[PDB]
Amino acid sequence: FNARRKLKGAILTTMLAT
Amino acid sequence: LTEEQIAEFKEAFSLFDKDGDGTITTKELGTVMRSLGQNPTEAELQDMINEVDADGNGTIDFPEFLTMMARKMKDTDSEEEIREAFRVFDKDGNGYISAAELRHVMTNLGEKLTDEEVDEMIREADIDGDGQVNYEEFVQMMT
Ligand SMILES: [Ca+2]
Ligand SMILES: [Ca+2]
Ligand SMILES: [Ca+2]
Ligand SMILES: [Ca+2]
Ligand SMILES: [Ca+2]
Repeated sequence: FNARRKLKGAILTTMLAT
Repeated sequence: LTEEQIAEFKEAFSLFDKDGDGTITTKELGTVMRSLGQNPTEAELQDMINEVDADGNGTIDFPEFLTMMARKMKDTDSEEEIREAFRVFDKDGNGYISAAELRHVMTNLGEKLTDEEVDEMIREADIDGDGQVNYEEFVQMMT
């Protein structure tokens, strides 16, 4: 687990889906 | 690109990948986007995946996803993509993503994580130290 990259990964997937 | 830039994109690939098998279809696009309250059309789904398809086969592996994230397509009536994403996180629109709401967003995306991990993530993005994540900090962790 890596906290900064879990949050970053989920922020880009949301941006891609929007 | 850099080590860390490639490192964000591996994680963005993993969330769409649903059944495993290291590939992304028009279906996994449509499905994950509909769970985020969006509604894609079959024609515009195919305008996205087959654009970056290559090698035939109909799915997108990580090399393809990776190229897409650099040599993307251009925009139309879009500009503020960080406010749109922030809006998706901050459920009650008070401007502050609580640790609680971040946990709501990750479970809908499929992530089962520890409470220690939920707050570890908030603490990475919390610039002022109030215990939550606001907009001006969300924009900055992006930029
Ligand atoms: Ca898959
Ligand atoms: Ca392909
Ligand atoms: Ca909120
Ligand atoms: Ca606060
Ligand atoms: Ca904060």
